[PDB]
Amino acid sequence: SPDMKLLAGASNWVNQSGSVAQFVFTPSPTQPQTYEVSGNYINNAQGTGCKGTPYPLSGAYYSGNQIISFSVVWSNASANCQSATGWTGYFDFSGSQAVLKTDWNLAFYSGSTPAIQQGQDDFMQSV
Amino acid sequence: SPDMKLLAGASNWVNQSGSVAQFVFTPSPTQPQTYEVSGNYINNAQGTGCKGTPYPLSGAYYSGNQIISFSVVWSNASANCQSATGWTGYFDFSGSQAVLKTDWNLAFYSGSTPAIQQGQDDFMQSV
Amino acid sequence: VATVSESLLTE
Amino acid sequence: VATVSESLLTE
Repeated sequence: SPDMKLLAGASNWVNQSGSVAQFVFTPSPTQPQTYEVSGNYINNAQGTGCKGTPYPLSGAYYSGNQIISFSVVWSNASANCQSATGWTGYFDFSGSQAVLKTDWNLAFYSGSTPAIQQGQDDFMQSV
Repeated sequence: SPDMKLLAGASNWVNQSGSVAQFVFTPSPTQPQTYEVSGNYINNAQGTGCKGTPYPLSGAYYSGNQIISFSVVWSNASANCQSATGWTGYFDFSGSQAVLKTDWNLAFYSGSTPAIQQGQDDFMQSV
Repeated sequence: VATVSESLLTE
Repeated sequence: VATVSESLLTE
């Protein structure tokens, strides 16, 4: 119900750093109420690499309670930051406008040492 | 280099609870050294729902330093647990055998309250 | 006829 | 000719 618009066409969602996730949803052929997530992510966070160009995203979405999980590998023709982020969370449709609330993990290397850093991103729709 | 075998065909990876991730990798058409991850996940953890049947997984993999991020929505024809998990981490090829080390987030509802729970899974290959 | 659980962790 | 950074957080 509350995701009727979300599931039609592409939409742009902007987080606190100004980065933009563009999502498209396609129904799963076998998983009830589930969708494949496609689209692109543009990182606009100052003080990072891989800024200002689209990176494909992919994941999965559950319509029954509007939960999502999606990932980006930070490699494209413009810039390679040799790392990957996974976001998992939920669309909160309870307020005056929708907010996508996520926790993320960033896997990366610092020298020869692997690391996984956690954080949180909240996105609001740009319409 | 160390993922030469991983990138050929399907492989099965088993975590500490006995759950099995089966991964297949397909090269990205645009992202250098990047692969789309497909396959299925079987949850065998006692004390959970959605056990013993395959759930599709999807994500992305970066070959330069063997980093991965993938997700599952816990809905299929057999069982629906109304939630989703995102794993992010890295294949550690430095030891005597490979270990996939991940952090995960599980988004779910408890009554009307959304939640995101964190944890960690280490997987070893079943060959 | 999928079996429904409240969440993955609550059967 | 992609620009390479050590990680996303280290330009």
